[PDB]
Amino acid sequence: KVFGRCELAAAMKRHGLDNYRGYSLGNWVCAAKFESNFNTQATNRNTDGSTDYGILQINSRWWCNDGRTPGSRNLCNIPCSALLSSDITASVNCAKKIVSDGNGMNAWVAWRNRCKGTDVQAWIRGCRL
Ligand SMILES: [Br-]
Ligand SMILES: [Br-]
Ligand SMILES: [Br-]
Ligand SMILES: [Br-]
Ligand SMILES: [Br-]
Ligand SMILES: [Br-]
Ligand code: NA
Repeated sequence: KVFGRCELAAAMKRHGLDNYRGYSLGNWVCAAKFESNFNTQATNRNTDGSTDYGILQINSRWWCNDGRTPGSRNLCNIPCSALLSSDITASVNCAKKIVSDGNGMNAWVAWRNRCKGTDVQAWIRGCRL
């Protein structure tokens, strides 16, 4: 599914991400935007062999099992394919583990480089929430 911007904000808020670990909803929408362009089926291979999955581009080195990343963990305890569902529940639950792990939203290099410190509320402006 490719979400629209306010549809995704609403989905994110419904699943408890708005102010999760202190991160206001516009930060989660901005991170989505640049990690996957709001498409639940996004995938990208990293140089190391791992792969990043879904709207928040969650990586198989630590978080999900995709059967082909040697040495990796699956600390979300889910198949990476779960992360590509039109229903974002598995992406969100795994993102709340990731942002709790120590470095907050810096675990998402696109949110540090493209969202951190910017007027992230522009990503939810206008939306009914
Ligand atoms: Br947009
Ligand atoms: Br594996
Ligand atoms: Br699995
Ligand atoms: Br959903
Ligand atoms: Br933090
Ligand atoms: Br915001
Ligand atoms: Na893994």
